[PDB]
Amino acid sequence: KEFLAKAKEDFLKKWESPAQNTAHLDQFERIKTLGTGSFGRVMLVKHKETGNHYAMKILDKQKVVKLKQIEHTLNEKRILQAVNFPFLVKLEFSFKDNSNLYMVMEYVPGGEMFSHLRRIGRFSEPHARFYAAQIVLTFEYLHSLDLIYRDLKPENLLIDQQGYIQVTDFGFAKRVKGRTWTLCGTPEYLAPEIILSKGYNKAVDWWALGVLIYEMAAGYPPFFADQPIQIYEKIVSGKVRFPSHFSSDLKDLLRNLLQVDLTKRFGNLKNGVNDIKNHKWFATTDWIAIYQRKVEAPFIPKFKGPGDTSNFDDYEEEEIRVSINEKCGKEFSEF
Amino acid sequence: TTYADFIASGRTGRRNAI
Ligand SMILES: CC(=O)c1ccc(O)c(C)c1
Repeated sequence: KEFLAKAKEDFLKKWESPAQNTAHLDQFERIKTLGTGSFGRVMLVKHKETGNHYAMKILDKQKVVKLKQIEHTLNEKRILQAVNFPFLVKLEFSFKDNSNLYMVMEYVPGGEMFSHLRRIGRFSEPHARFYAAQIVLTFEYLHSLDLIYRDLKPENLLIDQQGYIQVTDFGFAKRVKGRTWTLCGTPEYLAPEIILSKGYNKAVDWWALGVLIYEMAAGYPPFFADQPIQIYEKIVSGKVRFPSHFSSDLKDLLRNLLQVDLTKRFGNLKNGVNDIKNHKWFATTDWIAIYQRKVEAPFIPKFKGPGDTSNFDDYEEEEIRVSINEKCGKEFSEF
Repeated sequence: TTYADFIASGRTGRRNAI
């Protein structure tokens, strides 16, 4: 029954005695920027002593403070070092220096789901169900450890060499029993309760699964507009439109996931996630073979070699400068 | 079409979290 039992015992031990300071910058060769954002970037690096390639996330401590993301940042690394699941990107090392925080993760060369979805336009329902299944298993794992993920989007899902998903960016992930209130996430993916400040729980993640699945199958999100305020008005308004190519089952799933009514939103009711797992739209899914990676991927990325980055966009390179004075040392003490 | 509206919208690139 509860595979989660074992799971949780291993997580809790890592959670209370988290790994710290397990490498240093000079052990890595910087190769290229794979992505960028708010408090820092993600770089392809090469581990000098093994020749392994990694993805190194760099956060400027001063910028993290300025954006009021200190706690979120400590959350991110504490949780990511403690979890373990086939569709969750692995944290190999972490450390910090005078200026930055570093999280050295598994390199996933297939690029972002985002890139292939926009390029291809939309996915086939079976294709989208393959990915979705992976997220349904990941969310039941995460929620079983009392974690909210809070940042689901194709931009955050990487495609591996086998065509399976790896979830990245735990910048908003949080271990919380009960409910929480932070306004965070991505406008297209927010649940009604977040926008309305009602206080919320892991149900927000199940809505987000509703947005993802829709976006994947249709090629655009269920709620979009040129500015975020308009997007909130749409989400809050209780109304969704579906492409005529959506199959009946899929509309029914989505109607239950993009459920403004917490008491009726799927994954949030008495039967939990089995309400999702048992749905007819997932009728042809072997949940077990999906976990064991025994299903055949719809799509397998092309990479002309190791450390090859054609599946990622090009970003302007910037130098990693390290100050001679320690910055915000007390704020990031436990990192 | 909704797809055409999307594509012409200012949100088809990577979306920043809030
Ligand atoms: C963006 C991010 O967090 C990330 C994590 C792991 C990885 O392998 C790649 C390519 C990116």
